[PDB]
Amino acid sequence: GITQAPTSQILAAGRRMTLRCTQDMRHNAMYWYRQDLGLGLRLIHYSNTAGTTGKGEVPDGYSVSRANTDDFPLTLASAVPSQTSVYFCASSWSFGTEAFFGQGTRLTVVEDLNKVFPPEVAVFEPSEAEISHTQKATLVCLATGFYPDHVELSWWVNGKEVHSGVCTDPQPLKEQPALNDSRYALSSRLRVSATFWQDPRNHFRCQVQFYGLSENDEWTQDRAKPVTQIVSAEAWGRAD
Amino acid sequence: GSHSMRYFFTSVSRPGRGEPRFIAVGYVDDTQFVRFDSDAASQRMEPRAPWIEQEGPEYWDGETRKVKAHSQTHRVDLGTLRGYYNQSEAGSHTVQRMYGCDVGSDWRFLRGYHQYAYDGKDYIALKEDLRSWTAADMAAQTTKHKWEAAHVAEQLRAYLEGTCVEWLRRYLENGKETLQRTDAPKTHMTHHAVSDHEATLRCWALSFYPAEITLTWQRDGEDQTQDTELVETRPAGDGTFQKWAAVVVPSGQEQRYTCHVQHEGLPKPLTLRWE
Amino acid sequence: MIQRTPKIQVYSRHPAENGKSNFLNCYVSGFHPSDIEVDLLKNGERIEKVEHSDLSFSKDWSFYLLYYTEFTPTEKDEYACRVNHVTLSQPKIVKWDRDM
Amino acid sequence: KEVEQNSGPLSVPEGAIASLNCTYSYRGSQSFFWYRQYSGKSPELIMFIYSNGDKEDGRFTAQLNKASQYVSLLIRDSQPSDSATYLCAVNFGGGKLIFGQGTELSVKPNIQNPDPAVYQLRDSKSSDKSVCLFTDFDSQTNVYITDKCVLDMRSMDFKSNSAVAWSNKSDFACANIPEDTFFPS
Amino acid sequence: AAGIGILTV
Repeated sequence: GITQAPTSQILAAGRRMTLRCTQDMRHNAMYWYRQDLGLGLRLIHYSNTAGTTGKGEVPDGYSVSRANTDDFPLTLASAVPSQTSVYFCASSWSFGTEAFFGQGTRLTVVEDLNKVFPPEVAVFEPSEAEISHTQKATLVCLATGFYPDHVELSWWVNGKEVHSGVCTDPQPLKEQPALNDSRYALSSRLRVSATFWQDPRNHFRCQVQFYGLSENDEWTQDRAKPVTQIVSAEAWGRAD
Repeated sequence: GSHSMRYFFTSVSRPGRGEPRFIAVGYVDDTQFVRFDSDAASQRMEPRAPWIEQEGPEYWDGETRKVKAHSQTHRVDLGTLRGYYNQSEAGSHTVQRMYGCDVGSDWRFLRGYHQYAYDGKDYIALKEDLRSWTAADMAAQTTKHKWEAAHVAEQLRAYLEGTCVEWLRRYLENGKETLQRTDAPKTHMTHHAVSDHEATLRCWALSFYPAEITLTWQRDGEDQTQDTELVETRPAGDGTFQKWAAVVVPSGQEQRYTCHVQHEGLPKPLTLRWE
Repeated sequence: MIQRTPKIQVYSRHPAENGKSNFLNCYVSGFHPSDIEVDLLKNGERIEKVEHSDLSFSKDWSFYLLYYTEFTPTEKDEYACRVNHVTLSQPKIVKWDRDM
Repeated sequence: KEVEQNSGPLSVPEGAIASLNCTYSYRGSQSFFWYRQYSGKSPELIMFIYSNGDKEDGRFTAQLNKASQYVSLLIRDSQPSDSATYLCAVNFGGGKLIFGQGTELSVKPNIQNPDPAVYQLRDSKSSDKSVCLFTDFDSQTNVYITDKCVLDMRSMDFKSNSAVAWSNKSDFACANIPEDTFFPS
Repeated sequence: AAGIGILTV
């Protein structure tokens, strides 16, 4: 298949960054896209064969190289905050055929590393009215005050991840949408039966994976370096 | 009233890993209308007929992108074929590619073709069904297995049965004044004494379009192929073509020979005499 | 490796008439590979401004090319076409016959 | 954008027909693709089409019209897994594969007997920090307020819609919408 | 020219 690395990166403005992309399907054409809200996928650069490249719709700020058939890296020469996006690598047998996409890279360029903050997580316990009205219990997990929005949320019951009875907000919302550099918030619901929640042996946990600064990034602040971490909150079952 | 559109591609590598010379030409019937030459300064697809100059800039950009992808594909093929046949870097080798579509007098699809050659020899070709391949040798059999897995045949079938036919009709309409025409051949005959007992009659056909034509000599009204010489149909340089046929006749019997000319632009078959 | 020697035809676009301008054609075809040299000669000297058509080929993969230039046939001038190809030990000179 | 799709977000109930269209500017385009993208995932191909006409693959039907430079996708019997962002891709010659802006499609559950209600959930039994949960409302129904996501209790064959709301001011009344929404005290 | 079906040998 086709693999892409890294999948998450926080960059200071002015730094240089190269995203890797490798493909072992003997595909000749390879592509680089960026995805932004309201614009879909925007072609950055492409390569019809090994040894050739071509400019796409958004070539400025980026450069590529195709020394061989497998590799097609994308390099940000001087990181600009407008290059904050989700980047997708892709390849096809030849030009004009269907493209197979990689995992994608979430990349955020900030003018100041001090604006990066991990989330604060809390689990809100089901209402007694809901339990008596529907015989079901909904737990709500809330992550707030994090920036950027490179987060992943998952539920854990008794040490095992659950998927049934779960739905998470598709996109995190800005806490200050009328302001700039706003921190994000994210919520999720876990609905179990009333009897399952009212068993005090059941332990519920919501953990938010936050992808933060790299270990090479310089941190000259007093607070803890907002590195990649998993912040969690819990809730125990109870009858009354 | 049938027509055709064809695209020819040639890539010739140079000695010592020399980057290839790339030349592409496009034909509607016997009329060239586009060209690309890697040695030209524009590095773009260029017009060669007036009716194609009425296309927009995005047409030329898109054709340029596709034809450059052809050259880059052939550039890789030249290296790959060097390994398939265990050849050295010292020599010069050629990749040729030709594809196109034929439409009948009703402008409906008649047939498609796509052929590939290495060093002047057949390599791989798409059969008339536009669904199976013909691999000339074992190197092409490896290519057939790759192209069959990549479903190249159905992609070419969509182009040959669709895009090729649709844009051939558009060309026949935009340039109907020059493409949907036939130039009847203007004919004359020359005489040359060879020796004391025989002479040469040469039958001429000039300024005709399209290039398809048949010249036949007759003695006393009967077709004759002995003591005759045909020359290859040649271009005049103005869009029309030329051809002549000669015959050695006994001296004094020039009046017993007639030249029969057959061309689709003639309202009736033409018969010539030495006069 | 298929190598074919070129067929060479020298002729004018129109019937040659002394004093009237015309085009001197040299049509090479049926050859392989495509690398070929074609000079048009006037009294044994290279004619300066000589153009050529774009490289194409026939169904048997043999290439063909049309070399041409402006010229005015006269009574005293002789014209020819000099073609060089990898299949030729020496460049082949084909004199322009006004009757062919 | 040289490739445009019908603007979303689009909303369709389970079992109904969904339709997405797409236009492009390069008349010489020869290949056209319909991609599906889940939230936070990679684009996945649904169908490709090269020639004019209709192309059917199971519940999906693609239509191409080169003369009008128009590509569409028809989804019959919309399933919950059909909820995604749909991306139209058109090749402009060479490796210039151009995508559209995307169209968000949401396949909503069919709530047979909705029981809309707004519950207040506290961080713990002794905490004053709380959020608001608007849940169990019909799919036609649509300080911080989140979007609604569809929850699926597979073990009980039960689906329900829900939205979450909160604020910063203390004693924030969740009562601050279907007319029969239940507001307990 | 063709925009599909042109693959390396």
